[PDB]
Amino acid sequence: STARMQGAGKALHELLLSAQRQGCLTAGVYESAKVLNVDPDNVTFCVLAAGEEDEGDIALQIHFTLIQAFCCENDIDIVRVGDVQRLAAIVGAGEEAGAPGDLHCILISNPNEDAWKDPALEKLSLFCEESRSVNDWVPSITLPE
Amino acid sequence: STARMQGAGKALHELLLSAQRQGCLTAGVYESAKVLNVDPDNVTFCVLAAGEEDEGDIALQIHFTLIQAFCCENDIDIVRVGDVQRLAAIVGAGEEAGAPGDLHCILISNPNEDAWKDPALEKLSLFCEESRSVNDWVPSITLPE
Repeated sequence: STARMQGAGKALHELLLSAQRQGCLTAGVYESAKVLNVDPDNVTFCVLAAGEEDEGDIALQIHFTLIQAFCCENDIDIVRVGDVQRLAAIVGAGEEAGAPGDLHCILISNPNEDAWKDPALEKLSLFCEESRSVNDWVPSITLPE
Repeated sequence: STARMQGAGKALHELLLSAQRQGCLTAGVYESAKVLNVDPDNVTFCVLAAGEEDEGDIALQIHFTLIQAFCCENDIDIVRVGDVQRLAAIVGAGEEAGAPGDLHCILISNPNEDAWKDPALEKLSLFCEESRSVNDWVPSITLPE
C-alpha cells in the first residue's frame, strides 16, 4: 500500500487513542447525532464504519448519507473504515461495558474551543484534502493491524 | 389558536402546493438525504412529520435528529407536523403511485439559484424566527383542515 495510505492508518489509529484518552471521542450514531445537534462547532473528524454484517441495513445507510451531508457542508473531515473488529479493538481501550454497542459512527472533538494542533489530525486533514481532489469525499483508511 | 399560528398553517399549506406544482418539493427521508448531500444550497424549508404510528421508530428519530442538526447549522427553516394524513392529502395532489410512500421529511428548494420571494415562505421564515427566539427550533404548525 502507498506511503500515504500507511501513514493514514497510523494517523487515524493514533488519533483514536489520543482522543479516547482525552475524552473527546464520541461513539455511535445516536451519540454522534446528539453532538452534531448540541456542539457541532467543536467536531474535528468523523469516521463511519460498517461491515458485511451491516449490508441490507437501510436506516443505517440513510444515517451515513445524512452524516456525510453534514460533515461535508461543515468542512468536517470524514473517512470510512471497513474493518469493524479492528476498530472495536482500538476504540475498545477503556473498561468496556461489554463492547461499544455501536461503532458505526465516531466523532472526535477538540478538548478546547480553539484549534487542536494534533499532528495525526493534521496528517489526516491533508489525506482527506487529497482524496477530496479526486472527488472521493468519504475515503477509506486501512487501520494498521 | 393564535393569528400567528393560523397564519402558519395557511402559509405552510400554500407553500406545499406551490412547491409541488413547481416541482421543487422533495418527499421522504431517503430522497431528502440525497438532496442535502447533492444540492443543499438550494433548500429553503424543511418539514418533519410523524404520528402515533411512528412511536417506537428508533432509526426515524435518529433521522429527525440528523436532519434537524443539518437544517439548523445551515440556517434552513424547519418545522414539524403531527397530522400525517392531513399532510398526505395536501402533498397527495398529483397522480400518486399509490400514496407518497414516505412523508416523514419534506424539503422545498427554490426553482432558481437566486432567492425565491414567495410570500408564504417569508411568512414562515418569520414564524420560525419567532419560535427560535424562545429556543423552539423545530416548531409545530397545525395544517388547516
